[PDB]
Amino acid sequence: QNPNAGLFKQGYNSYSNADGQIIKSIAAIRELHQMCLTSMGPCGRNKIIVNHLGKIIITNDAATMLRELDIVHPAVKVLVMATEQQKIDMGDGTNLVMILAGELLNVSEKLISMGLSAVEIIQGYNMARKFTLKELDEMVVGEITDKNDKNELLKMIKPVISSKKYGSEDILSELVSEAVSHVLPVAFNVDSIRVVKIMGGSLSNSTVIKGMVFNREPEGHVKSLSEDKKHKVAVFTCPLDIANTETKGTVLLHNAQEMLDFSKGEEKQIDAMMKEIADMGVECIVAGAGVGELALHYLNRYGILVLKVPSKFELRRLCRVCGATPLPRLGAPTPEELGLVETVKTMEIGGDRVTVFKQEQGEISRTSTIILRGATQNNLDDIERAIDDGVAAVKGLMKPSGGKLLPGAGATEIELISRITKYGERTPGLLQLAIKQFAVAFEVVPRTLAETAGLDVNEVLPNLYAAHNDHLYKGVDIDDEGVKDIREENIYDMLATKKFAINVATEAATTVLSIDQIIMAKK
Amino acid sequence: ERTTGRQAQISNITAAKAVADVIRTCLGPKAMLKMLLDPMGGLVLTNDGHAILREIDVAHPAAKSMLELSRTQDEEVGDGTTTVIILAGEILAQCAPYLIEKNIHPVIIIQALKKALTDALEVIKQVSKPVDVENDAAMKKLIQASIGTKYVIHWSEKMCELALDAVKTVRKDLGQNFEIDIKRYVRVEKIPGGDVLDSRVLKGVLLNKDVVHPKMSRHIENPRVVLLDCPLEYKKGESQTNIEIEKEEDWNRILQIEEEQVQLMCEQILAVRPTLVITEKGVSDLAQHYLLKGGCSVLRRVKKSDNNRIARVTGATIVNRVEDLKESDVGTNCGLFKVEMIGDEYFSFLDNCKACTIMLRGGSKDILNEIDRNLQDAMAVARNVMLSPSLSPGGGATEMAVSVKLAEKAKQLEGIQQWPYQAVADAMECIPRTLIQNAGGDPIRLLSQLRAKHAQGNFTTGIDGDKGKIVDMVSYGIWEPEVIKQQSVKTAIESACLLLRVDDIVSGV
Amino acid sequence: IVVLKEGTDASQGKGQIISNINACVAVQEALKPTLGPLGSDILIVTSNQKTTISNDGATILKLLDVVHPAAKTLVDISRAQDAEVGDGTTSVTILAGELMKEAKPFLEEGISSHLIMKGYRKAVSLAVEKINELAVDITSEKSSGRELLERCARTAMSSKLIHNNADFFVKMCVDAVLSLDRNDLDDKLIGIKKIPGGAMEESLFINGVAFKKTFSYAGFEQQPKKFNNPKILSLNVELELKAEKDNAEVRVEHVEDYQAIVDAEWQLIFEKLRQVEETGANIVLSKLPIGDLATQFFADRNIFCAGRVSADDMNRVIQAVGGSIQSTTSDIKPEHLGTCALFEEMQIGSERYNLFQGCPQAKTCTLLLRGGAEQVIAEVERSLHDAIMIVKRALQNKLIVAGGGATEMEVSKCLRDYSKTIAGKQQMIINAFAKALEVIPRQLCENAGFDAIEILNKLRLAHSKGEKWYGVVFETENIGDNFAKFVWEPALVKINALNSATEATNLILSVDETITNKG
Ligand SMILES: Nc1ncnc2c1ncn2[C@@H]1O[C@H](COP(=O)(O)OP(=O)(O)O)[C@@H](O)[C@H]1O
Ligand SMILES: Nc1ncnc2c1ncn2[C@@H]1O[C@H](COP(=O)(O)OP(=O)(O)O)[C@@H](O)[C@H]1O
Ligand SMILES: Nc1ncnc2c1ncn2[C@@H]1O[C@H](COP(=O)(O)OP(=O)(O)O)[C@@H](O)[C@H]1O
Ligand code: BEF
Ligand code: BEF
Ligand code: BEF
Ligand SMILES: [Mg+2]
Ligand SMILES: [Mg+2]
Ligand SMILES: [Mg+2]
Repeated sequence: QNPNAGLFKQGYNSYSNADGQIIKSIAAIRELHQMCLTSMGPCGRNKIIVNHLGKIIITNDAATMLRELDIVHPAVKVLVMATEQQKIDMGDGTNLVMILAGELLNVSEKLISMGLSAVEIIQGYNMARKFTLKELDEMVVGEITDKNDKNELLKMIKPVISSKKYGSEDILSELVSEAVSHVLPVAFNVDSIRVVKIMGGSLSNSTVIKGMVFNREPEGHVKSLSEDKKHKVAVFTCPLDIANTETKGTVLLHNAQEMLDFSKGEEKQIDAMMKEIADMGVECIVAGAGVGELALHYLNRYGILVLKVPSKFELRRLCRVCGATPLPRLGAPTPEELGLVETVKTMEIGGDRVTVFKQEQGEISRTSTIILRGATQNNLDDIERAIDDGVAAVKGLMKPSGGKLLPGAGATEIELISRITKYGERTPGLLQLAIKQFAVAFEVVPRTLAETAGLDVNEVLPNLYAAHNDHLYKGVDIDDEGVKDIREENIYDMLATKKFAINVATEAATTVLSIDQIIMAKK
Repeated sequence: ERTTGRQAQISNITAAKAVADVIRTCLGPKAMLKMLLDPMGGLVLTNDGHAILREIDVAHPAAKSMLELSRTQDEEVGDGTTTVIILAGEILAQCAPYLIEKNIHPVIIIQALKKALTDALEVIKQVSKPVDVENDAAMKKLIQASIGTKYVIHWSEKMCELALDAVKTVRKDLGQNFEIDIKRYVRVEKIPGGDVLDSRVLKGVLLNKDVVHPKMSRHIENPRVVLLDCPLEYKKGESQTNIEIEKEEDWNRILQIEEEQVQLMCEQILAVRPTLVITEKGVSDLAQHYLLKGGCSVLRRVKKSDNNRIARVTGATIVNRVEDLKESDVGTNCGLFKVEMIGDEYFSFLDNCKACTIMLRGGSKDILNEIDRNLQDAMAVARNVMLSPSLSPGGGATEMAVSVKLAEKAKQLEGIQQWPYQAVADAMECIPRTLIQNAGGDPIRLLSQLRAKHAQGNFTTGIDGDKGKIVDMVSYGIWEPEVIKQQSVKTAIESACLLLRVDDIVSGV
Repeated sequence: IVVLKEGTDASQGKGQIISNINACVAVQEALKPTLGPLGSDILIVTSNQKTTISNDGATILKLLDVVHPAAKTLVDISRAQDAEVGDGTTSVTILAGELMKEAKPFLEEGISSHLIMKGYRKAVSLAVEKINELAVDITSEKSSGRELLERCARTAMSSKLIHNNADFFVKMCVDAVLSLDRNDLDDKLIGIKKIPGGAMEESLFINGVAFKKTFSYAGFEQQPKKFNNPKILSLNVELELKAEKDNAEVRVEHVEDYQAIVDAEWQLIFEKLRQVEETGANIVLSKLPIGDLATQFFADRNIFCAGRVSADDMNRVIQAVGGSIQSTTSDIKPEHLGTCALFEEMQIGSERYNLFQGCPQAKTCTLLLRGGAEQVIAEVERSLHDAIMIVKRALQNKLIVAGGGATEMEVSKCLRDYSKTIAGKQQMIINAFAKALEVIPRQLCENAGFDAIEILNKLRLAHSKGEKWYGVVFETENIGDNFAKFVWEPALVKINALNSATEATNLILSVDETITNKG
């Protein structure tokens, strides 16, 4: 009975904002917000996401959950995008971008209710944002002396590891700050900290080697080298065998002589190529390329420990352990191209054999490995996610004064509430509203930390407030009585991170408000 | 299947909030018409809230509870239908945050809302002024108020007239409260055509039933009315009445008897010397004849409701058995008995040149239903005042007063118990806002000014509809029955309080 | 009208955590019977159709498929246990589960999980140190070098189908952990072989190495099938005329060249062939073929051979006769070859088995297993790997604890006593873990029939009231000193167990929302 008009396209779905769409979207976002609102903080919980190909995953991190889910709401995909910015362009703070970007849009509808224009709320929010970055540049309490002194590193990575893997917060950050120093010179690349893991025992057995460990075996009878300093090593892009011709290349034979002779002929020609290099002192050659049969045979005689490592990304990070250099052809291993290794033996870890490549002092390495032991593969993975979170935050404290740092535990956030509102009822006009809201928004970081801590938020929140109006160290007592003090534990979110986040969350949350109509299509 | 937790709560709130969302553009003087399509066939082109929500089946339980709110409210006062829905929503919605965001238990938010309601109700009676339920001019400019915002406004004055001229007509004080049964004593009658003004409130009834026999009086000057239950034909025995005849000339005997009893019956009626005999049941052709020469016109088949209204504008009390037909059962106090033929359709009138019959005329059978409903709203707010001579500052003024006196108090209460209380205040404000919006003016702007002007400068200051500027009520006036402001806030806060008691929803009988 | 996930289930709430616990309990209760000396056994016929019967809790939990995220961790920690240790696999889960069980009361009463997680965290730390604290290190402290490996491979070989033929296998087990260099215990050398038929103990311990009989060529049956000190040539490649693989093109325009190139082929082989003869060998093995002509040759001159030997075999062959693989026939020097004490070609279980027995210079043995069904031989090989692997980790750590519930029961004591000093939330949680450990002694009694209640309760008195090694007298159902009774297991088990078990337990207590994607 009911007609239908103005249609000539194909079978889409247009959600005009003049149909209360902005809120339909706030809803969709509101839903995935609650998922992240309980993952943040040391008191955060994990979620087991089960892959669309069927794989288990457990992670405290936010940018990862979202990644592994099949999001579909356009207004939501936008905030999942911002959680990508954070993980790529910072590795840390991924969780805080969500909670804010969402909370922004939450206290955003309160305004839309009154009558505040879209464009008015946008403007007021940006005005409040730029203003918010300023204070952070000066709300900054200490700043690490850029000391890079191993112990100074542990003061930074420890608060990042807690609230991701809180419990082994130190056994971890210590375990990484030790991997980073082994590669940091004396007057950064994240790749130089390859991480391995294997089922067995618990984390108490986790280690830090001055080089990577490999799974495959040494190939020749050359099992494992000696325990006397220095070992000349030669890497190869080319495979150990008589090269061939990219255009065909078949052996021809006109007379029996050719044959009878070709047989043993190539036999020694291989010995030749092998010999000569074994001679230059080499004794361990890592083969990124294949390895011929006769080839290894002769080398077997020359006690040359081999190690097929086709991983061109592993082989390259390997050379930066010993000092050697990858050699495209075969035969001219200049005494310069070669490198030195202190240890290159085979240890059984958790029951299975693996080949190592470390050093105990001499010949420093620019690629260390963190060997994590664990029992549950699942958990063991979320740990390697934390190791990355820390490393990412270290590579970020570099060159352009990344040391800067402000109070963690939301202590900073509470201050930021008042401080942004300062600008609030200070700016004339109706923008004053949105600017004040933008401030309320920052109450999620504290409140949730308390909420996740089983603390009656209605108590910790006012407490932490009046306790902020010299002493802007007072944060949320994760564990008790009212609040606690940041300083009381040397815990704080560095500026570079928490600042870039606020900027990404404000973009995400703002673009969502700029859309005043949506169009979809059948999939 | 199941949905416990905030999960439940949320969907309930959103559900309820959505209910509002639909008719929010139907509250205000510029309110639009929601032409709805009923399953049975026809349509509903009304903007009268309850009449819309009725024609929309909903799913979510809360949306069902929220929808029936408009009904119970349309049962107390005839007006304030759309308003209760919008308020009932905004209340739940304004609690949403402190409900979960501020983790306040539903018991506490309820303990406060029930408290904030009473205080809020005070502020209503506090700003309400009484009125002369008898002053025709006041009643008119009162009824007129709740006729705006409806298609029937282009004859506003003409409407309040037919409204009062009918409220008062069926009224009957009685004291040993005032009883006004608009329902059973003001049968309306929508007749297609003519002009709107061409409609009057006949003090009597109007039946289209013609006369039982051709040569019968088309109109008795001062007729003697006789109303009766029982039919006018040969009755039969309520037992196993079976006749056996073998006695030849006995067939004629019994077959005659029938004529004989019809005679008797005509006698008993004719006795009290009647001119008009209206029965609810039939009229034997024979009985017609003996009532013809008996000197009276007859009307067969008339509804109980139709008949008992006749017996109030003819005095003629209705009587069953005729051998008991008293003479007190007269037909005194009854003007003419016109039988105007309205466009190929005969009617019959009974005006006197306790119960009237409002006869509406417009421009379609369709357009009339707009009027009828619109009228009902008028005729109901008239009744309200008749039973509560108190009025409230219209233009959403009252709504804003309660917003402040509550807002103030809430802010000065201290304790978690404050947030829910605060919300009731913040909530209330939505009506002057929906008004200002459906006006076109700037909500954030006008409200801040209305609210401020309210905070000190008088409380009878609401927003003007077609204008969009804040005006003082007293000024151009648009007070509404205080009763409406009661219910609207009574049940709205209740609704909210019910749905907030839900923390789980389940499916299966 | 819009959506946010496309019909893909995902539960949350407090119940979510409880679901997961119970879920794990299932997979747990499943293995509870396979525990203790008198432990029940399972028979799984996977959707595969392969029928198996075993007790290696790992092997059972591997055949159960299991897809529940939560409950699937019990499958993981059981696998690791069969790695970093090799035994106890059955128990790591019983406990891991049991803890999650004892966490229910709190989680239900309305307590934070982060608090229960902390509580258990300390509980383990303390319990772990306590084991280290009791890890009776010895060497000649009235224990001897062999009686440690025996006494430990024994108790652990108990409760397995291989039990009533204990002595036979423990003497066999230890002998094979010693067969390899005690400086680098590599399982991959003890290479096992299974032979259809025979008594589940008519199994043979080869001193040198034993392998299949890949000998797939004509001209065999000649070549002696037995030598005392033969000159083993652990060669790596080929020995066929036309070559088994690889080629080139021979183009000739002269009739004579044709017949010429032919005579060359032949001589080309024969030479390399005599090149082997020249090494003066009696046994010629190769991971590649030994063609009809080839094997025919050696057959003529009483030289034995076998082509296409199992790759992982030649490596055990080397380690036995002390040879050293050789790829070409040219530079074949004599320190390359090898020699055993005795070689023979058996007809064990209707299957010919070339075996180089007797090799006082070996670093790798091989052992053939027997049984009346491909399920029992299979269970032996797994019942024995659980032992060999425990002997091995008892050399590297002469630290031992008396199980049979004792170690478990005692670690409860100190843990329960400690909780007194704490009081409050942490008290109950840490005191819970203490009780939760009682599952091993508890279950161990129910499985066998002993009065689980009384024997447990009677143990708690005496054990806490002194006797730090009181467990359960498998014999006269009653408590007793399991250290005195010689029920030893390396501490390396229990320590890994409680570490890794708890891991699972808090990994689960940490999850509040499980989002399963569909597709
Ligand atoms: N030790 C702690 N005590 C109180 N707050 C902490 C602690 N460690 C980190 N946090 C808080 O963790 C919050 C960020 O949550 P997290 O789960 O680390 O997500 P991300 O770091 O990815 O944003 C920061 O606001 C910081 O204040
Ligand atoms: N003339 C008007 N100018 C401004 N407000 C009006 C006017 N007429 C009705 N109102 C207000 O709007 C509401 C009545 O609107 P209406 O559309 O009639 O809803 P309902 O169905 O509840 O009567 C009341 O708050 C009344 O105060
Ligand atoms: N001889 C025994 N007497 C008492 N307890 C024993 C004895 N043998 C093994 N146990 C105990 O039985 C449990 C081992 O169960 P078992 O069925 O062997 O599975 P797993 O060893 O894989 O856990 C441990 O508590 C161990 O100490
Ligand atoms: F989850 Be975040 F990256 F610490
Ligand atoms: F618009 Be209402 F019902 F009078
Ligand atoms: F079942 Be266990 F590995 F002894
Ligand atoms: Mg972090
Ligand atoms: Mg009205
Ligand atoms: Mg065992």
